[PDB]
Amino acid sequence: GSLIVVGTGIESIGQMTLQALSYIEAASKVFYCVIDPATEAFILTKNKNCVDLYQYYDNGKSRMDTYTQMAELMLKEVRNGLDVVGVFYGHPGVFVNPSHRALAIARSEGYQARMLPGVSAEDCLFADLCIDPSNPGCLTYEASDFLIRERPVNVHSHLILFQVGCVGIADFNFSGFDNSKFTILVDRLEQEYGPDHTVVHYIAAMMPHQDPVTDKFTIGQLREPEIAKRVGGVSTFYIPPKARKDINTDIIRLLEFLPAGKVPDKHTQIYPPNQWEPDVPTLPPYGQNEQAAITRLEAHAPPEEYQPLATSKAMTDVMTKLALDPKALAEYKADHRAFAQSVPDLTPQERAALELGDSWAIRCAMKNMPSSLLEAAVIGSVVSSA
Amino acid sequence: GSLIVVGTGIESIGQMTLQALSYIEAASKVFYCVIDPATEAFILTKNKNCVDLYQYYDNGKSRMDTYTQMAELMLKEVRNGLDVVGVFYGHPGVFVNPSHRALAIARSEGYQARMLPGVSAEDCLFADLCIDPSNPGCLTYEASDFLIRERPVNVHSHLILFQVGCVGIADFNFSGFDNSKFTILVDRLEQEYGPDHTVVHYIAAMMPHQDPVTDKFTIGQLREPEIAKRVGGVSTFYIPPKARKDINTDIIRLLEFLPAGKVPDKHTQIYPPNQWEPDVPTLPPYGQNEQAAITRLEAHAPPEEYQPLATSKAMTDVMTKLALDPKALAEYKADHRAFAQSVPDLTPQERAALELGDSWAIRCAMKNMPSSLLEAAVIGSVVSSA
Ligand SMILES: Nc1ncnc2c1ncn2[C@@H]1O[C@H](CSCC[C@H](N)C(=O)O)[C@@H](O)[C@H]1O
Ligand SMILES: Nc1ncnc2c1ncn2[C@@H]1O[C@H](CSCC[C@H](N)C(=O)O)[C@@H](O)[C@H]1O
Ligand SMILES: [Zn+2]
Ligand SMILES: [Zn+2]
Repeated sequence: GSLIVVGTGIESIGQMTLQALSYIEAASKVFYCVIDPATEAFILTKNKNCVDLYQYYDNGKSRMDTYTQMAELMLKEVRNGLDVVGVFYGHPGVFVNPSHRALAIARSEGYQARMLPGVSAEDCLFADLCIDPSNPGCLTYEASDFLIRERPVNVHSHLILFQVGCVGIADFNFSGFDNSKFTILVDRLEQEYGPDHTVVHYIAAMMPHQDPVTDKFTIGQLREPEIAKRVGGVSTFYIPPKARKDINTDIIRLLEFLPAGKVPDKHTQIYPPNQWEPDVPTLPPYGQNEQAAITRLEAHAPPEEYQPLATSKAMTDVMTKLALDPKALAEYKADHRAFAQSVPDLTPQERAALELGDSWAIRCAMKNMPSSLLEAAVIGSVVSSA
Repeated sequence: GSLIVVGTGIESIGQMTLQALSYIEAASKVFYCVIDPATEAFILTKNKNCVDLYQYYDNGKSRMDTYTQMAELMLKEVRNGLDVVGVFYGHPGVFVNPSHRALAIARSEGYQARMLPGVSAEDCLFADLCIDPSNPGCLTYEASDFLIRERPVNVHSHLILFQVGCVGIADFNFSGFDNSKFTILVDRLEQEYGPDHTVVHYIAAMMPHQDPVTDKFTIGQLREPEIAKRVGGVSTFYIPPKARKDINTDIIRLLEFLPAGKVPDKHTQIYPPNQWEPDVPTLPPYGQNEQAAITRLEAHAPPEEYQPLATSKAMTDVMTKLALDPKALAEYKADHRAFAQSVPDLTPQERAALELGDSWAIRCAMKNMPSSLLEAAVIGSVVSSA
């Protein structure tokens, strides 16, 4: 037996990866927890043997018990010698208890266990809010865990909080959560950021035609019942930096990031600014260096050492096959020589490269195939803090 | 004109989302920065008009200049009235300057600008290391920015560092980076975590048959030239928690997470443990509560209020179409009535639901279609700290 756990992303159907889909298709048995009905419907057309894990939540039932069951249902089948696929919406290991639970148990018992990544709600937040986690660093917490364990804030970096809709709730209810302890989360955020600092209420669109909720509030507004009512089981908070941290220009020098003895402006960031953030000194989009780079584009030719793609249909076909056909990949991994020998239309260099399996060899083969004469010459909580 | 920016994920071809692929296909013009040759080859079969952005890096050329150019090339075409698709490997907004740069400029100039999320190397790290960012919180930094701005560590939460392969390098070289300031990063990590704490050197597999590098070291080992040589342009560091933070059992009480006047054990975590972490008191996989939940599965029936999927082929088809056909989605968004009227085989409830467009209506329609008589009765650095 074996367990593969895959994701579906957040927005229905379209945010599923190609490999997630091919593993769902190849499974003996599929267990899924998805919250968009069209994704569910899609999944059912792809495998004849699926079980909805959502039926294992209940009113007044500890989510922890639900997660134990979701994990055991998959493990039963793995122990029976089946190739099971677990499917969880988003990324299946981001704020999901039973995926990790089932995988760690499977691994302990000596079964093949693999998780494939997906697009998380945080990934969606980056995209819909056009923020880059690198500028100026990103800290992500579960909201109750943030409270429970008094986890430190970082006011100079992005803050993302999941499960703001179920603060201190160990439970479930089909009617939704009664987020009565929400006020405690606001207290903490006010203590850390002040009632006037920005909080974005974020809900990624689940249907392709839907708009994201990207509502800019102040933390103090979260105390108003009309505002607070809208934060539910699919709500995430984004808290922008309160201030930026100075560049340490002496560390700049030590790293020799810039020419010797030079200094950047300590207070200024790179274009673009973060829309959701209070004003920060930011470089203009088209200063001297940018104009120089743009005027230089006219003179541009590809550098000597740049090597363009130079492959064939047959090579492109086999690589595509290895990515999209789990069976063919398992065959290739079991025996590189036999598999490579069977591939149609491969050049002897392509063949040998595939035979070797080395990343260097394959990359070289795909850049060295001559093409011209010249060249040849909504309640989906799947984790709990408790 | 318009700009859509999409990702390809990390592992070749298979980690591309369905929507990324459909937007690449529909584009007038495609600009791409991908580092796996098979993904490049795949992309070229999907659109007839592509430009490789990789040719805009050069030896001794400031990456910032490269990013200015990558962004301007896309913006030129947007200004010409084209529907441009920018493609960046991974998630196109995670540690990527020019995507954000081009989008913010496009938006300022009044063009339609959208980023679609993808699978990041961090998403891959979660999956390959089976860690959950929620336990016990996740902090992500760019490595040079971590140094430059003396960003605080959090020894009780996960730490992820990108671009460990190019510390204090503003530059590029086709032969790879000369990571001479790497030692400065080690100094900081030793200062914060001690020479004996774990660091995982992580490289997600780029080819479907490749294994990830998931090498467990101590921070002190990073000083050895034989170890340090292997950290390159696609290297990420994972630093597990040094210790766990106590539950504050008085905050537990305030949130009424558990029955009144009850207490959990302050020092104990939920199963499973984190493989990469030093020993932590962890609950066993099958204690009393888990066995209770499992024996209870035998008695299990779906709760009264659980509503199984109950839709039709025609509805599933149209929802699938809206997810996978950008043109059909644009048509639907332009006019809900006319589009819904045109859809084959829709039930009048399905029709009206599609006409309304409301998430509630569509979800209700997909759970209320009766099916029985009873029921009817390698150098890819795309960001810089500078
Ligand atoms: N459409 C959506 N928009 C914003 N956040 C969402 C969301 N769906 C789920 N979430 C976040 O995820 C939490 C449930 S945990 C499930 C997360 C999912 N595995 C993922 O990859 O993101 C919610 O409480 C919320 O914080
Ligand atoms: N195969 C791989 N494995 C691990 N980390 C990787 C990787 N490819 C890229 N990275 C990380 O990404 C950095 C370049 S920034 C590009 C990141 C990409 N947009 C993404 O979504 O992840 C590298 O320095 C490294 O830290
Ligand atoms: Zn200044
Ligand atoms: Zn104890």
